[PDB]
Formats: sequence, structure tokens, C-alpha cells
Amino acid sequence: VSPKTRTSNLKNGLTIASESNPLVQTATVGVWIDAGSRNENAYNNGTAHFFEHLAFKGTDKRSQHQLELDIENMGGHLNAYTSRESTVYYAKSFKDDVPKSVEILADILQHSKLAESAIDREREVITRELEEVNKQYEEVVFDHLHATAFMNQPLGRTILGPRENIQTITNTELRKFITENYTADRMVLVGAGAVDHDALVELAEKYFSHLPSSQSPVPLGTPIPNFVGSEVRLRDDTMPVAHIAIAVEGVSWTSEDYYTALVAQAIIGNYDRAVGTSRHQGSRLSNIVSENNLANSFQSFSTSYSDTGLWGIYLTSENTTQIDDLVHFTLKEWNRLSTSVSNLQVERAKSQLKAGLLLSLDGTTYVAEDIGRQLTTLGRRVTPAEVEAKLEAVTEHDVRAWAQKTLYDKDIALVGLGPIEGLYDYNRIRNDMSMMRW
Amino acid sequence: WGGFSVGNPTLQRFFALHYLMPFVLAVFALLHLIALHTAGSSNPLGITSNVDKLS
Ligand code: HEM
Repeated sequence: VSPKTRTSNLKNGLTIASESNPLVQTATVGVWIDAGSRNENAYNNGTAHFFEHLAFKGTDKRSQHQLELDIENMGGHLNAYTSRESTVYYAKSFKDDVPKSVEILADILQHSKLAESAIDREREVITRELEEVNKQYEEVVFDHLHATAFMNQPLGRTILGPRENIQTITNTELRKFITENYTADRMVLVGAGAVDHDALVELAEKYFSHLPSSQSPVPLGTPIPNFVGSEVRLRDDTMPVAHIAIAVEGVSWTSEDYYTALVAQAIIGNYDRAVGTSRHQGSRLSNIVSENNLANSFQSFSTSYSDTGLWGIYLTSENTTQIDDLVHFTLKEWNRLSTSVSNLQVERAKSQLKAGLLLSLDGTTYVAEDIGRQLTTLGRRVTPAEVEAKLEAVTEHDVRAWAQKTLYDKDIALVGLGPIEGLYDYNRIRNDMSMMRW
Repeated sequence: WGGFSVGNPTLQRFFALHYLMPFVLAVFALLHLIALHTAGSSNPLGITSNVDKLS
């Protein structure tokens, strides 16, 4: 039984949330923000990611060099990432270096210079990032997947933004973005590891008290996406491995079917030929794929956003003449979530998930990430007892009913990259979303 | 004819051959398709379709 997550607020509406672990000597403090690329329009798309670069380029007090030195002297590191719906800035340090790290984070968020000289310098760095993501195939596949599934909608945009915007982002629009979005009612100060809650609340009162509040404070994790069944093919015969993602519209964080979608995802599960145990996994798709050498790997996913999600699978394969079999067998396993699953698969997946949801949190950064994610998506940290009860509530009838309305005979978004000549056209893929025998 | 003019022998043999010949025709129709399968169908532009196939 893990220690209780303590939660306090300031007057501006900044949440402070902490989970102490007296067995570790490091601490992760940081700021989770309920804001990301999805808050940009088409003209300033790329701003949030641009800011993340400039946040480390110097503040009104410390210059770029002083900032570098200050963190080096702390002993730990700082890290940041911007996603579609969430931005994070955190600092891992020693137990007693926590007040320094809170002070540095408060500085780079509130008091960053955003000097025209630095904007102009990063404008080239970010331009080079556009031509080097090209190598991270999983990311290429998932960014095309969002672009097509949410065609011409904010969730469909990339985080980097178009080349055109990178050349035209000004310090004005950067400042406007962080003034509109980085407000106290959208922010959570999180501490995990060797942190005292009462100490962290004091540090928040010292550094984050002059944060603007938004005019209309909605609750944390408050959002209309119209999924497009569609396909992107990026054939490249010179690549040896095909990367394929298939997804349907999934569930939001606060859906009533959130746990049902996780259980369904665990029934298919993951596979990787490089792991020794993977040939012995219980999943039917795992057995088909391993016995027939259809794939190097597959990874089921159920990605959630505030108002939508994507549920699907990501496959990698060198077997270029049997891509058709791989896709066929995968979608016939999805069909069985509608037609065939019983208490056998459901109770096995529940067993595996009851542990999996706890196992994931195995270090201070994972704990901080869990507190921050849950506070910015649900407005509260959900206790493991509540999670165990929501999983236990999932029956085989729930899984069948969910799959029948979410998967069965539904449109998919499909992305293929690499030697995908053997991937059939959209209709033949989408025809495997149902079974004529049922 | 089976005789010195078209008559009963001719009619009975034409019946037997008329019944048979469609089966021979079906075999040759199958042969020309198996022969075609090595190149595939041509197309109205006259170029290769190996770049862009549909089931
Ligand atoms: C019982 C008579 C026949 C049947 C059932 C038949 C059936 C077919 C079929 C199904 C195809 C493939 C689809 C198409 O292109 O239309 C085809 C292609 C072809 N047939 Fe026929 N056929 C017959 C008679 C003939 C005759 C009399 C010729 C030539 C004098 C011929 C020459 C061809 C050729 C060259 C092709 C390939 C055309 C291409 O796709 O570019 N067939 N036939």
C-alpha cells in the first residue's frame, strides 16, 4: 500500500500534489500544464514547441550560461516535453536541492527572456528537426496517424508545426501563447520521492504566487473531434521493415468505457520477437504471429485525449510477402472481441492489468508523471483501490458491447510506411473489420 | 456428311459435335487466361501496371 497523495491549492488556483517515498534520496519536482499544441491555431502551430526550446535559453536574471551553470551546480537535471494536450517541465535532484530546482523552474516559466536573437538562432535548430524526425519511424507513423484520423482538426496537427510557421514565429506570439495558456488554474506543481508536501506548498507560495488566473476557470482536464476513416501510404522500397498502424476512434480519459478499452487492449497485447518470453504469451494474436513469423513486433495502444482517443495496434514486419496475413489475422483477432470473448480472456486480461497499472510506477519520475497526468486529465489522483474496483467492474459483456460499437464494422485510420506493396487497398483492410460468418 | 447429301447422318453427328465443342471452347478459354497470367492484363494507357495494382 503506497503512501497517500497529498493535494493542496494556492489562492490563484495552482494545485500542489505530492507523494513522498522515504526510501529514496532523489526527488522529482515539476510543473504539469493542461495545455499543449492543440491550443494553437493554424497560424501559430509550432509555438508551444518553440517555447520549450526558448525556456532554456535564458531568463531576466540568469543568462543562458548562468542557467547551465546553476543546474550543473544543483547536481541533477531538468527536462521538458510538449505534447498535443499536455506540457511538462520537471527537475530531478537530490533531496535537499529541491528549493533550488523549484526556483529555477519558476524562473524559466514566468520570467523567460524570449530575446529576438535567440528566437532567430533556434529558428534554424528547429528547422533541422523537421528533417531528422524522418528517422524515428514510430513517430513518423503516429504523426501521420493523427493527421489523417483527425483530418484538418487541431488534434491532427503536428507539435513541431509547418516550416512556414517556424520562420514566422515572433516573441510576441510566444509571449501571447504562454500568457493565455500557462495560467495557475491549468498548472499543477508535482513532487515525488524525497519531498515534504508542506515544504513544497511553501515553495509554491514563494515562487508561483504571482501567476495569472484565467478569466473563466474550468476544472482540470476539460476539453469536437470527428474521426475520418482514411489511409496514408508512405511506400519506401528501400526500407527493410514495414511499419503499419491501424486505429479506430477510441475513448477519452473520462469515458465510462476507459477501463473496458484497456482490458480489450490487453487481450490483444504486445509482442516482440527479441524478447525470450514473447513466444509463450497467451494472446491468440501473439501465437499466430510468432508461429508464422509474421512480424518482428506489435504493440496494442489505447491513447486518450480530453474528448476522444485512438485505439489500435502498431506492427513492424520484415515479412513483406505476408503483410496481408499479418493484417488479416490481426483484424480477425479484433473481430473476436465482438463475437467470441468470454470470461476466459477477460479475467486473464484483468489479472494482468491489476498488476500492470501499479508496476509501471517504479521510480520518482514515473510517480511524478502519474500524479501530473492524472491531475491534469481527471482533476484528481485516483487511488489504486478505486482503480482495482473499476477494473473488477469490467465484465465479458462490457468488452463485447464495447467492441461491437467501437470496432465491429467501423472505419479505421491506417498508416503504412516502408515496403508496403503487399498491404492491400483500404476496402480489403476495412472488410476485415467484420466477419461474414457472424 | 456421312452420305451423299446433308441428311440424317449429318444431323446426328452435328448434334454430338455441337454438344462437345463448347467444352473444348471452355478449355481453350481457360488456357488463354493461364497464358495471360504471366504478364497480367494490359491497360488502356499501354504502360506497365506493376507500379499500381488493385485486387
Ligand atoms: C469464350 C471466349 C472468351 C472468353 C470467355 C474470354 C475471357 C477473357 C477474360 C476473362 C480476359 C481477362 C479480362 C479482360 O481483358 O476482358 C481475357 C483477356 C484476353 N483475351 Fe479473351 N476470352 C475469350 C475469347 C478471346 C478471343 C477470341 C481472343 C482473341 C482473338 C481473346 C484474347 C484475349 C486477350 C489478348 C486478352 C488479354 C487482353 C488484356 O487484358 O490486355 N479472348 N479474355
